[PDB]
Amino acid sequence: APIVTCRPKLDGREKPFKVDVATAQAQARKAGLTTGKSGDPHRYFAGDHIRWGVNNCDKADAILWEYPIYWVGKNAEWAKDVKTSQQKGGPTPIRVVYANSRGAVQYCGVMTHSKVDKNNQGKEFFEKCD
Repeated sequence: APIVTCRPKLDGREKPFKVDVATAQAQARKAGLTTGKSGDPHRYFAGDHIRWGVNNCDKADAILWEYPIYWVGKNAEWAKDVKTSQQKGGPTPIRVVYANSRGAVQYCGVMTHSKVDKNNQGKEFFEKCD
């Protein structure tokens, strides 16, 4: 089943964050490894101490990427030429991560914050989803 759920922290307990692989690879491939119109997608660099259980992404001086998405509960989608500020749909801590694969995306995985009170703000690192 491509349908999964992140392991973010609400108020001390880990809660399953609605996240489908289908959309995850769709948003990553859709956004591609090219940004500049607005701000998204963004270049990911070894910083969140993430490995994604992969040798390619595990790399330190590698070239990854990150893009926002709307889970099932949301009723919108992220645009191309729309920054997080202009974005109307709503805030989303969950971002799809993918390697540059020399001009390709391998949906390395989707990450999220560990501080989702109500507005899914997030302060801690970006824990990978499962």
